[PDB]
Amino acid sequence: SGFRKMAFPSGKVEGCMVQVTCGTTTLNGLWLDDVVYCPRHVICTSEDMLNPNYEDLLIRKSNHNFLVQAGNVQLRVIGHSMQNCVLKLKVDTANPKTPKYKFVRIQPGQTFSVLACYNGSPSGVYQCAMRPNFTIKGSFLNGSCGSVGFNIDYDCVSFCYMHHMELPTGVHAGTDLEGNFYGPFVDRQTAQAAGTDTTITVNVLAWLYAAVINGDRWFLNRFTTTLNDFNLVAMKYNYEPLTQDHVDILGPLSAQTGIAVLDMCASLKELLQNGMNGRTILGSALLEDEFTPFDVVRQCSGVTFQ
Amino acid sequence: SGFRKMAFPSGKVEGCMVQVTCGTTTLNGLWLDDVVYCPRHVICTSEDMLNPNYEDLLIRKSNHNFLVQAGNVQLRVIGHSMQNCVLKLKVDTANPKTPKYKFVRIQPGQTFSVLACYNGSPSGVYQCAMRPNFTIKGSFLNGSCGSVGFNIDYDCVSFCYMHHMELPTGVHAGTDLEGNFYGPFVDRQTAQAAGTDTTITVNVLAWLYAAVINGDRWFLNRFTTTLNDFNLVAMKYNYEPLTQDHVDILGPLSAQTGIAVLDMCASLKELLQNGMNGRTILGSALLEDEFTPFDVVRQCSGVTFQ
Ligand SMILES: *[C@@](O)(c1nc(-c2ccccc2)cs1)[C@H](C[C@@H]1CCNC1=O)NC(=O)[C@@H]1Cc2ccccc2CN1C(=O)[C@@H](NC(=O)C(F)(F)F)C(C)(C)C
Ligand SMILES: *[C@@](O)(c1nc(-c2ccccc2)cs1)[C@H](C[C@@H]1CCNC1=O)NC(=O)[C@@H]1Cc2ccccc2CN1C(=O)[C@@H](NC(=O)C(F)(F)F)C(C)(C)C
Repeated sequence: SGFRKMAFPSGKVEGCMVQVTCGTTTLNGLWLDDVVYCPRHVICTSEDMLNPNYEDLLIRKSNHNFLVQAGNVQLRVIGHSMQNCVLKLKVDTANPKTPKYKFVRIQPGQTFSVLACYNGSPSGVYQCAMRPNFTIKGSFLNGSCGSVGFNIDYDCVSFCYMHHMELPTGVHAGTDLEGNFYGPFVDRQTAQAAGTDTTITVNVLAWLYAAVINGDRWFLNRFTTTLNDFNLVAMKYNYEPLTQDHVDILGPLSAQTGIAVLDMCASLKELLQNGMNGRTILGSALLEDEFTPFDVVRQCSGVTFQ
Repeated sequence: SGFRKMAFPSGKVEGCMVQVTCGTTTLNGLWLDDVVYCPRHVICTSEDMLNPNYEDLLIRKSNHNFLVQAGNVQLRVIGHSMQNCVLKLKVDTANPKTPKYKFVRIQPGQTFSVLACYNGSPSGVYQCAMRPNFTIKGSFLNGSCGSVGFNIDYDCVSFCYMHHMELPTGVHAGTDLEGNFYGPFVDRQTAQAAGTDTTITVNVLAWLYAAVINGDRWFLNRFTTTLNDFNLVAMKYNYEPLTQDHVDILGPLSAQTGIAVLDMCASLKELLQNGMNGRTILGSALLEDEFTPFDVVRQCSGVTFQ
């Protein structure tokens, strides 16, 4: 029993974190085999924020202008290249702690664990979601750039995020591990801001299923809804449209609980229209949207990782 | 910016988790140097739940009745002893991944990270608090016994919890790493239940300070209170008494924000009497009590671990 915002065990990622310095600028890098991946703005100074020409800044650098430190060991850089908004630094030593890994680009609504790091050293781990507006509500300070987000499947670390920017509302923007930003964001100091965000409907439904699995039914009702009528209500409350693909993805949770997906949609419709009336669900007074259907199955079934 | 329920990086603990089997019973153990620590009920069957005599059950076992598996390597047990509610199994191999560590017994209101494990394999990590009633609101299923809770300081893992039991309300009971239960709980199937719980006042105040550090002041007011008058209100709302020691512990957060502790108490008094009026604090519609003053300083200052 119980239901927590649970992150993946972080050890496999901790063994990959290093510190990268170019001049007076320092941030984190990810060391896999003989390559260190880091944000390309490591080559910027405070004077290179408004419109850096990264190609022109980088051509002026040599391999020896990059210092990479793994724990208390210096790794010599023997090559470098820029890919989108990341820099790949070839080093003289393959990381002996490299896990089985992949790079993946996630869709909005998917969750991942963040290992927040400073100066190449891990500080903490937490779970979060790619918002529909392609920001993440992270917890990051100066020097966290290059911290990564990931999921683990069996024994394989799937890296999905590398941290770059904080936006004016205090939320965060970053890239996949190939250096492509999520959303419209750029690595320059422009007036860019988070767009309007929405609530991740399929995830709210997954979490209502979690609540039923854990023994709570107070919020259910005797009604059903059509998918189209539900989405008319969802739109009014700034919820993402629920697609037939989402309904299919909720199939396993529906089967385990005996509550049809559209019946759970009718429960959610009533919670949106009426509120919770002083009650809580899984310890929250708000409808939680940072658990995916897979996250619920994983945590209610005790899945482990090799 | 941002503020998340952040756990410690778990790698140092992952390297210590093993599987212990006695007969058909399996659970997790913690392997440090040449000793494996696990719950003593590994020696119980389903028929030994109502009132096991652990001394009589254990004297009937030999070292070879215990199977310890680290990954896919068997560790031979060469001695055993019972200490309180834990069993210490001496094994033929010292764990080469043993971190710097301590055992500590925590006070109610202190937080820690849990590495939930099944069959010796880590599944996830989350943060939680020792409640005033000496339960934890964990997320644990059959087979999670022997999972541990911990804090990290510099390079030292301080283990503070080992999981044993689930109570009827779905909360959890366990021991320190010397095998002494927190609270009045026992490792037998009796009618024991969680006592009435209270909210951890000093932690709510710490989290209001976190909210101010991150740029939100909506809930402040122009009033102050005496400590005694605040505690009269706290008692009515089922909050723990605030002591002068707690006021002292909040000193650093008070100094950083310029808000006197008793002024923050007057803010909290008004939030208890009036509610939030549809507003949120750090993304929550409830007053959060599972961050300590140290947790706030750690997360707002970017402390890392060696
Ligand atoms: C990340 O740790 C690091 N950034 C640097 C850096 C910054 C400027 C020049 C050279 C090197 C070294 S470490 C940091 C994390 C961020 C700070 C506060 N919380 C965070 O999550 N990232 C930045 O400071 C980025 C990097 C960057 C690249 C190119 C141009 C400008 C910047 C500044 N920056 C920002 O996040 C700024 N945000 C914006 O400009 C935005 F809103 F996105 F448009 C700001 C205003 C410094 C937070
Ligand atoms: C823990 O993973 C494991 N328990 C065993 C075990 C159980 C009985 C006999 C032999 C071995 C192997 S692994 C498990 C975790 C717990 C289950 C559900 N969620 C959880 O967190 N712990 C138990 O099942 C404990 C162990 C125990 C020891 C001695 C006597 C009885 C038990 C049963 N037990 C309980 O937690 C029970 N709870 C109570 O009896 C209580 F409410 F505390 F009084 C129950 C009813 C099985 C959950």
